[PDB]
Amino acid sequence: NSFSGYLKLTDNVYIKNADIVEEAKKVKPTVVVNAANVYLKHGGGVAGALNKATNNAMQVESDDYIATNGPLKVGGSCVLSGHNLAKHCLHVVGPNVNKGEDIQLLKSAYENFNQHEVLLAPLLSAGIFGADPIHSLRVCVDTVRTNVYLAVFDKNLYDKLVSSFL
Repeated sequence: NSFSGYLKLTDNVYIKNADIVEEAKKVKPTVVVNAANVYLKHGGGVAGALNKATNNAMQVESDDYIATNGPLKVGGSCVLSGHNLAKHCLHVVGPNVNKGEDIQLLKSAYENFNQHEVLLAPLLSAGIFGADPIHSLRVCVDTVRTNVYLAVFDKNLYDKLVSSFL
């Protein structure tokens, strides 16, 4: 495939210092993962960046989804269009530690990845969701069995994740 420049961490987990939006635009993967909230309100972080890259089409689609189906659960997911970024977008809700949500739900969140053969993804519950990115990477490695290409925007965090990996 057309994923280039990744470091192999395990048989099935790869990592790169990259902007997920730029990666998606270049590769046009089958599935890109969004770091969603339960309301699919794509205001900030990865979600805000992905939505902006779709010219707000992702938000319009998401609002229709919520109006029909109601909010997601923490740990849950839905598959919507990938618009100009991918064939599909897997919107996955990791726990937000800043809201007091149970970090154990991070494992449930990553289990959604196992329904897809190849994914381009961020680290769940990192960034504005408040969890430790080292822990998120560990849960990813221990949970996901399909092929996952992780994009980490911050170079200092990328270097720390690689150099502390075990």
